[PDB]
Amino acid sequence: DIQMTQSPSSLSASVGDRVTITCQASQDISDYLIWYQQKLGKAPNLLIYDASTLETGVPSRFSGSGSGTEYTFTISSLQPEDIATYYCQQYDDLPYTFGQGTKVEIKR
Repeated sequence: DIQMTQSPSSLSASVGDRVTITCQASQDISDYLIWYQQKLGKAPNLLIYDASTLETGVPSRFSGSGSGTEYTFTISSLQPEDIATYYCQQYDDLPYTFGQGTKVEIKR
């Protein structure tokens, strides 16, 4: 019932470039937003929870800001091993819903 709108659907940048992705929730989700990275053929991995808190082992080039309804995810410097599909998910209320995902690629 909480709808997540994520943007863009895909983007191609260069290694080193900054990447910004956003999620807007149809309602105040009190910081309960999580960002995952899903590489090809693998399950999603948790990078950030509570909207801004990185998980252990996660590079610092990854970060997440936002509050209430608008949330953003930044990759300060794109690395080739960052190619994947990123998704936001609110866990404020069931059913936990995902944004449509943003596929990120390295232009060449």
